[PDB]
This record gives sequence, C-alpha cells and structure tokens, in this order.
Amino acid sequence: STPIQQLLEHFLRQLQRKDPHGFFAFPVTDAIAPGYSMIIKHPMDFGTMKDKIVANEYKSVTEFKADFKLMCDNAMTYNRPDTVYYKLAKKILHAGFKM
Ligand SMILES: CCN(CC)CCNC(=O)c1c(C)[nH]c(/C=C2\C(=O)Nc3ccc(F)cc32)c1C
Repeated sequence: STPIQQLLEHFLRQLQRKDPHGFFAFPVTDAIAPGYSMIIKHPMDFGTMKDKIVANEYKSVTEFKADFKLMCDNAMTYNRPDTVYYKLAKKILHAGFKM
C-alpha cells in the first residue's frame, strides 16, 4: 500500500459513503439503461476506480478526480434532471470537489 494508494482509497471510501445503494458502483448495462453504451463513450464507476487504484494507474489525485468527475458527468448526461441518478450524481460531484 503506497501513499497515493492509501490516499485514494480513503477518498474513494468517503465518496462511496454518499452512494450507499451503489448507484455508481458497478458497470451499467444496456439492459438497465437502454442506449447507455452508445451515449456514454467513456463509462466509469466506483468499482472500476477501485481497480485502477490497485493497478496503480493513478499517478495523481488529479487523475482520480478526473475519473470521479467523468462518472458524475456521464450520469448527468444519460439521466434526465428529475431522476434519482442525476440528482445524486450532482450532489456527490459537488461534495467530492470539497475533499
Ligand atoms: C422505462 C425507464 N423509466 C424511464 C426512465 C425509468 C426506469 N429506469 C431504470 O430502471 C434505471 C435503473 C434501475 N438504473 C438506471 C440507470 C443507472 C443506474 O442505476 N446507475 C447509473 C450510473 C450512470 C448512468 F448514466 C445511469 C445509471 C435506470 C435508467
């Protein structure tokens, strides 16, 4: 466990606490969200981010934040504003930017 890995695992744990039901914690399927794989060119989720930490693909907190922002932007693009997914993506994007 390197310092960067420890730091990012801490950040990821705090972010996921804002998503207790795992809206953003798994690879979305077209069966769940028809059209998703065509609309969202660069999908991202917390499970994939955890794997990228372990593979040590993040060389910076800025890279980690880029993936988090991507995850949130994707959810706010596919889902209409009056949905639980858009609303939670917006709230955790803002709260993640704090830390
Ligand atoms: C007929 C469909 N109805 C009109 C929209 C509502 C039904 N909607 C549903 O069932 C549904 C469910 C149960 N999950 C999602 C989508 C996502 C999810 O869970 N995590 C995500 C993360 C990113 C993202 F971009 C989409 C999702 C939908 C659309």
